[PDB]
Amino acid sequence: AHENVWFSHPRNFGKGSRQCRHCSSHSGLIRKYGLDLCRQCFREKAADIGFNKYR
Amino acid sequence: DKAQHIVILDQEKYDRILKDVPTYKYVSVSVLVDRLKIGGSLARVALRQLEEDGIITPVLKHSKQAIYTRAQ
Amino acid sequence: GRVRTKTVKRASKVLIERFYPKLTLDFETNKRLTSEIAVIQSKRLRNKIAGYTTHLMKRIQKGPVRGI
Amino acid sequence: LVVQEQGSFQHILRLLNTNIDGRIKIMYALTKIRGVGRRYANLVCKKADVELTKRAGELTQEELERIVTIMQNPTNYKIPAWFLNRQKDQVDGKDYHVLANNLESKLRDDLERLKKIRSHRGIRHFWGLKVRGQHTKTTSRG
Amino acid sequence: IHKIRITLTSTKVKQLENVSANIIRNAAQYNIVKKGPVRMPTKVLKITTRKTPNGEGSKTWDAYEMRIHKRVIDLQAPASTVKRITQITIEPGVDVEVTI
Amino acid sequence: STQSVQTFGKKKTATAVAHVKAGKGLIKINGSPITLVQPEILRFKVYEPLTLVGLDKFQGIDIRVKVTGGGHVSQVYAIRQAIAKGLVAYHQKYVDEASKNELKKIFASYDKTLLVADSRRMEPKKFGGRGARARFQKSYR
Amino acid sequence: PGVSVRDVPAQDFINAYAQFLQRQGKLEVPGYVDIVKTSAGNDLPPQEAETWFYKRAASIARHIYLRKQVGVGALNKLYGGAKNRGFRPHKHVDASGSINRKCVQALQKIGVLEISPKGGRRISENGQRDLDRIAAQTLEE
Amino acid sequence: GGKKRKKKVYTT
Amino acid sequence: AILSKKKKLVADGVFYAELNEFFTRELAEQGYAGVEVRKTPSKLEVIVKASNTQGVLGEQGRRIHELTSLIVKRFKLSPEGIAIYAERVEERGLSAAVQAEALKAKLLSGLPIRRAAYGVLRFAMGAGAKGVEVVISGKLRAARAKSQKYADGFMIHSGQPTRDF
Amino acid sequence: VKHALEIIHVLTEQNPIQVVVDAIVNSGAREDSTRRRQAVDVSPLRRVNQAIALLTIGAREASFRNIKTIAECLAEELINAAKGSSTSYAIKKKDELERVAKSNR
RNA sequence: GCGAUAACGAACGAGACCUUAACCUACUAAAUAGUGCUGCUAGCAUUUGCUGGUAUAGUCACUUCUUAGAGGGACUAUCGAUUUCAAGUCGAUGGAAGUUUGAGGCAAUAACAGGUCUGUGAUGCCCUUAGACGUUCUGGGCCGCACGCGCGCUACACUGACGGAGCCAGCGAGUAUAAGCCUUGGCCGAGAGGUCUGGGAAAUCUUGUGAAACUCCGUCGUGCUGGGGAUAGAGCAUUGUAAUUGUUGCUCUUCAACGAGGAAUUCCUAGUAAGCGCAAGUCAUCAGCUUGCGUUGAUUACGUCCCUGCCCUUUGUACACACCG
Ligand SMILES: [Zn+2]
Repeated sequence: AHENVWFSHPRNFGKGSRQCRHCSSHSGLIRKYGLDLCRQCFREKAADIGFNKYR
Repeated sequence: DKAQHIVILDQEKYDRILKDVPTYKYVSVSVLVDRLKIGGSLARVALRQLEEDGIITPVLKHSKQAIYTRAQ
Repeated sequence: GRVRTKTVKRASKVLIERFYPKLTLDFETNKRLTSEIAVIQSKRLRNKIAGYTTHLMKRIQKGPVRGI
Repeated sequence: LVVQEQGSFQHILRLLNTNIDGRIKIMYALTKIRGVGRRYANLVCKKADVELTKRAGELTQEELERIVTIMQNPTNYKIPAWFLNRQKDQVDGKDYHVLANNLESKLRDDLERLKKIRSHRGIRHFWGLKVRGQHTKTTSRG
Repeated sequence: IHKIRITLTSTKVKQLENVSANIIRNAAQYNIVKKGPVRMPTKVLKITTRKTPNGEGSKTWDAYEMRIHKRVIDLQAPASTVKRITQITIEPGVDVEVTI
Repeated sequence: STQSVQTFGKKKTATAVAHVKAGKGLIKINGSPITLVQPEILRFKVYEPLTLVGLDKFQGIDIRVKVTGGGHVSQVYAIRQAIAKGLVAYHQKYVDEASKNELKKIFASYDKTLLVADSRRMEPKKFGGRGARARFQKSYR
Repeated sequence: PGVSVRDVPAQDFINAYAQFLQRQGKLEVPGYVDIVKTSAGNDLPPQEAETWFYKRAASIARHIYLRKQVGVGALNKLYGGAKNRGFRPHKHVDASGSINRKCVQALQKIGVLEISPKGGRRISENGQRDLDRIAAQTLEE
Repeated sequence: GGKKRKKKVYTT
Repeated sequence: AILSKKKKLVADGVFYAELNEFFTRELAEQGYAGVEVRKTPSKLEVIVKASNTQGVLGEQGRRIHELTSLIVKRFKLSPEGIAIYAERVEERGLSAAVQAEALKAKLLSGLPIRRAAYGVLRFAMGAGAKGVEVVISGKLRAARAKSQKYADGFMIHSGQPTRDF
Repeated sequence: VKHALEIIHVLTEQNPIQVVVDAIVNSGAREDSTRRRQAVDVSPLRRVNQAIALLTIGAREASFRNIKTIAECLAEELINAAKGSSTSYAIKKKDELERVAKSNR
């Protein structure tokens, strides 16, 4: 049947199992502390989250 | 084999050692290796035996530097 | 090197102009006085002002100096 | 101590199955055979109850006999099967610590069975390429 | 008499110190004993990421830090008082929790 | 409490806390004599708080140290510095300030580290290079 | 004034305790001490192969003696070295677990170590005396 | 630009 | 759900970032200046500062109630678990977000770039700012992009005081 | 270095501290040249530091592929440089530096 | 900055600033830190001592050590000399601190047709949009190997390999109806690893992360040899739906180049280089990679414009796409 084949491959334990919260890209994600933001999106949102540059 | 040292001890090694080792200011291991053409572990066992003997007395001990002086 | 910038120098000049009798020739007493006189917002800047003021005072004793 | 040998200068340069020099400890001497390493040589000398401090020439007929027996009959002298090259065989499923030239013969047998079925590992062996999936773009110009 | 524990964390030092002094004042209008405050070592959440949104240029990195400060105070007091002692201190930026 | 002082001593990150209370000449390292800790060479650095001044300053005092951190050489240096500080503080609050002045003169005439702790720290590692100052190799074309 | 394990160099202490415990002959030396290897990150068996287990047992027993409530994992990490990983860089790897377990269990049956509360093995009341008396002989020399 | 993605041929 | 303190604080920051993104994308044409959530025993207090407070609370408060429902059934909190309010900005010319939104709105209407830039600068100075700067970048009047700067007053660039002022 | 001091004392009759001090003060070349190179006269501290540097080098490259251990090579180098004889790696370099440097004047 | 002055008064940058490292036995408090005392104990010795153990009730004391907030502390302080006596500079004494105290974050105006449309539900235009250049499924490729180049790791041995013994840091990270996190203890197997329990949402447990270099005592003994660990066969596991093109881990065997590197060229001034590991990111599995951290810890300057460049003035110019003219 159609619905049995669609999206059947298991998307856990991989790059395709995770995505950015903001833009849903699979590349360069930051998973530390459950951030789940790709590194560019985190560079944009760090001030909002509470991450600041000191040294 | 450029070095070509002694591997086992015979009567003449015994005689040479006991005619020449008292006449050395210093022996460590390589002293005997150099001016006896003897091998390393053989030099070591010979030095220990003669250190129980009254021909060489240790000056200081180390697991990689034997130091012996004249019997006097 | 340690060359004093314009902020500390002008601060010291105005301290000497406006409170000369109070200022002394001692760096510690000058520290406690410059804490009371001016409202520097940093310990380091306060110290630099007070010390350069002490140096200026120790120069002024040997005759007037042009600028104050 | 030291042995004061005379009339028995051990310089027997021909030895067990391979022209092993008799001026070195027996442990690393058995390694000279094609099929024995330092680990296996040490274990075989331990089971042969031969002290690991005398050169190979010091050894005599009974010791050589025992060394041969261990080397060709490992599943008789309390040698664990996990210690032997050429474990459970692709013929009878048995353990065979293969020694000299029959070792290369078994190697050719493996090559022949791979090439006969036309397997990728056998094909890369036939060409002469690395079979363990290593990159050969750059680090193969030797 | 119970073993009520108050533990509170924040990212801002000054607000946390003000609210801790506030709970001290609130327990000081009564006479609740004050074993703390005790100061846990601060947590520094460090993220090092590449500045460039691509892969070109000199290799430069940003070191973002989030700082977390935790404090504990042990209050021995009847279970009624600590409820108000805590729920009247809702100063923003400080998350406070109560455990026996 | 009868007669006790508490001093520390530091090096790279190695920290030694001393416990010099009144005793019988007992000088120990974590519960072992000064005559051995781990090494065989650097024992004389911790012998220095003794040989410079003589053993008689320790007649009635017993010293304990809880060195923790750093490495072997760092611990040895921290221990001997802490021993010197503890002896000086004992002479300060119990024995004699003139005595401690003579002792610290001996130390400072031998080694300023005995009283003045070394204030050196590993400079942080910077991106773009393996070390604090070392850099990744540059490849022009 | 007596003497204990802390007053002696480690080398000779473990030497004497190992040789003595070998002299007794009651320690259950495993039947595999000739085949097996000390560590997965090791390349050769112990050279003094007929009595190495007694050396290891003496060292382990002293290691509990100086501490309290240690386990098999801690000793495995203590006796693990630096693997020679080939072209790749070095790394710490844990030692053999079966060897250490059998060693501590044999030390149990000789009554030298006891099963401590909530994990680990302390030293037995009689083991303290055994080690202390065996240490007192070396220091008399 | 990715060799200008072309037309594609059909076998079915 | 047991989040750690590290994870709790990080998730709180991400929640604030998402909520600000949402209010920017929903209250764009009301001079949205910012939001601040007050964590309390039951009702986290949400305040949204906008230039046009009547843009929200449109027709008896429709807007805020439907935004409240939006947030509660997106983030799955108690319907009585939050509270949303709105306070007018005390000085719009002192708000960078308000000035930027007004500038954007003027550009879409069709007003020329120079006049809108100077309008923003003079509004900021009339508010009481010690300095103000507007930079407009892109294809300005032509197919070749350029950046046009407008400055009035004073402006610091390096050091901590930028983060403060 | 402690095995050194020991081995020199077993061989020498003087104090090995004196042996090394004399070797170092006699292993510092006096004429060396800077750019042809205009030969100039070397400073004290520099003569000292090349003395120690050459002694350690000579020992190090004698100990490469040699059964004679590192402290033993050091001892022989120190003995040969202590006597002033051209049998030490430093003393032969002390020959070459002046031998070249004189031509450079 | 002192000063000079057709200027005068300003502004940004620099400096200040902020973060961090170093000092405080001087405030404030630690049952998630420690030191003691006092109980209940053990081995030695019996002098009441030396080593330890346990008691979050002993309804014990305290804050040197550790933690963190409030502050203090250097300002070149004092002194000796040179300088337009001016801004400074060199030495000493004091000191934790005397290069801007060390280390960083931040960082002007003007620009580049520098990179990114492959971070983006950031985008104009062009293209395509149902046999789709949307999306999804199976399988393969990005790893393919006469060959050239860059960043690296391991090495070429005795200042060394091993084998036992000593077992010394610091920065961090961690989950619960998982699809499972750090994992301690107990028990099996040589090991990889397996299993039964326990602790930890964490200064509480993992963890003192007993790291590795390093120290000692032994075997080897100058040689491609016990140096070096490629390539290759057999076997045991682990992750994963799937290990063949070996994922990785472990055992036996095979034992290749390489004996210090040409013309060239990179990095570096003190707790720095070099050595050595460790943690975190990528992560189902996989670190020879980066980002940090500590352990051991140097030789040589502390100058110069020869080379490569940079800044300021004068000067020439037929250059301005600016001498790659
Ligand atoms: Zn993103």
